[PDB]
Amino acid sequence: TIKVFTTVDNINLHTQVVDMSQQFGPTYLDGADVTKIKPHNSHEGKTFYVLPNDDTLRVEAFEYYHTTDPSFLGRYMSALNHTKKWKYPQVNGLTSIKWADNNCYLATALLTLQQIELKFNPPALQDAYYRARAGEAANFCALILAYCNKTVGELGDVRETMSYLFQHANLDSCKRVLNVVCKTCGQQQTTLKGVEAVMYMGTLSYEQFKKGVQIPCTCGKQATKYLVQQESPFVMMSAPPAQYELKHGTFTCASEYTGNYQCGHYKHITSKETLYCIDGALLTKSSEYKGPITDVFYKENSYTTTI
Amino acid sequence: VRTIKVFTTVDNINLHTQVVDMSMTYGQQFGPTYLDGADVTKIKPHNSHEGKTFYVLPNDDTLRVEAFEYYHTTDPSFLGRYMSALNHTKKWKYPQVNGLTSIKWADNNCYLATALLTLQQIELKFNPPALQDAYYRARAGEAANFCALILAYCNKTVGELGDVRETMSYLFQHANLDSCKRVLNVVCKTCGQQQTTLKGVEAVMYMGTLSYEQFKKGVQIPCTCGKQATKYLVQQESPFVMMSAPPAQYELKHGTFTCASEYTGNYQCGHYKHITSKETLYCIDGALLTKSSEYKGPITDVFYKENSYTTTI
Ligand SMILES: [Zn+2]
Ligand SMILES: [Zn+2]
Repeated sequence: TIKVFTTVDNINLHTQVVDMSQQFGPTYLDGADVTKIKPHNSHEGKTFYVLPNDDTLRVEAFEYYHTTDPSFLGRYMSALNHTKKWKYPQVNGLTSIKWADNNCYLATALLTLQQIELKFNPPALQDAYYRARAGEAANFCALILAYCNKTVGELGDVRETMSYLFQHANLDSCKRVLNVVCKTCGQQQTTLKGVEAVMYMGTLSYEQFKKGVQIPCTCGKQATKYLVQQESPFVMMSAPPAQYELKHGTFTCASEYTGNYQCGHYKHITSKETLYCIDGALLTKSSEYKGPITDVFYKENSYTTTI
Repeated sequence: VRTIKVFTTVDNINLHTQVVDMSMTYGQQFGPTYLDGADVTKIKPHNSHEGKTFYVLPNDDTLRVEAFEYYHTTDPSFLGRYMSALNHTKKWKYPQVNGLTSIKWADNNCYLATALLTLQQIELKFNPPALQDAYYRARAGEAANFCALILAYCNKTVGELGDVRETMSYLFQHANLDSCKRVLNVVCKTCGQQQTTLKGVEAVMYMGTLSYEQFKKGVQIPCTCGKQATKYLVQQESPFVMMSAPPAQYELKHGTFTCASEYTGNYQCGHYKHITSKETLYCIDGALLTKSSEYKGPITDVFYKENSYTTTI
């Protein structure tokens, strides 16, 4: 006989004596598949992830991961088997990722996540972000890939990754109020709540968003849309990549993207004592920056416009 | 102690007789239950339900097996979104506009309408039996379950603002485009020359330009040299190709393309329309049909039909 632990969370462990001769469901050990394995007595006392196969386990996995998808732990453990072999360099006080399996977009998001103020809802994300800040970001990246339905090696979007993670963050109290003025359609005001309130695609400049941007109305003409009010701990401004000048102290972080929609390399720029650009494990300093930026992140508390 | 005998299913192909007590709801006995799209999970069985077929989420091995054989998914929340959307899409109207099945406007269904019209003009063979069944009934004028499946496959709900390119992107993964091939060549005068071969869904989709002709001549793309490089189409093997770009003004010429997605607005909120090249250029906006000899407007997807192409450069 062998006495081992089964879990879905790795926080609530079920004592479950296993016989020497699967027999508990598809199971894993430290990220590795143990479906084929008969218990070695090297496993006495070890904990094994078991894909939920009961009501008690299934409600445990939901209170931790906030999802009922049975495929979640399978894609998580499969990503975790790769992410736990990644290197997480300490760059400029932040936890990064050394390049591997086209993880450039995942590293840029991870550096951004450590610089804006988010409160995650699922315990799995709360636990792993603090593990990531402690220097071991393997659980966090594996969960991010699982939540965005992506596999290791696959290419992704920084903006689209943040969008997925914002769905699992308590941004319910964040509010945005917009006014669009078309000259032949009038003046109309819109209120956005939740994730839609902190995300915009169309311009990188938070100042021009405040002063009003030109957008197509349904009349076909150019209409002016401007920010009336913003209640948020941050705002993410995005636009298709194009040359852009980042000025020190006027933003939090930024995503630089060289390439096109089919293939490109992400980089991360952050504003500290000067401009730091973090590639993977590489760091370059600069007082001025100008390059192809596609995301800029700003700090915010509460804003009301003058127009 | 009254009972009635109903039938449960996840595909309406395999039907499992179930005696259920009228003392308790369908939820306490099956989990989430649906009758013709209506959520009856907290309703206790009437006498009017006997003999009828209900939909429920997978709770057993064969219940999970049947759901995957049909929909090619094991997420039990799929049918919860599938039938909840069919509860709306069955009350939409599906008129025949210019020989195609369209959708009258409702709950921001323009992106589905434009997608639906596009699916009927390109050659698509779907993998999940649910899609191939609903797609044939969609061409017949009953797209209620085809669009319900599309929204569930795209993780989108009725009333949600949508994107046509994303929609086709999701449906393309559920289609057999295995035999589709694309070969591209990139040259930067500082990085050098390199060739790549893409298969399947990535072989029929490109984001960057609307002109299939320009793709063949070559488009200017950034290399991480810092310099601009030229990427051009070396070889294409597909029944169609979908070219996409951020919305901009564009001239559509009769007979040079199959169909096109018109988007007026911005990323946050805009309006889709469908342009199709027939004997002249027709615009389809839900149930509304207009036409013009030439066309200029904001276009974001252009579909071309293809056989096989090999370049001369
Ligand atoms: Zn207007
Ligand atoms: Zn180059």
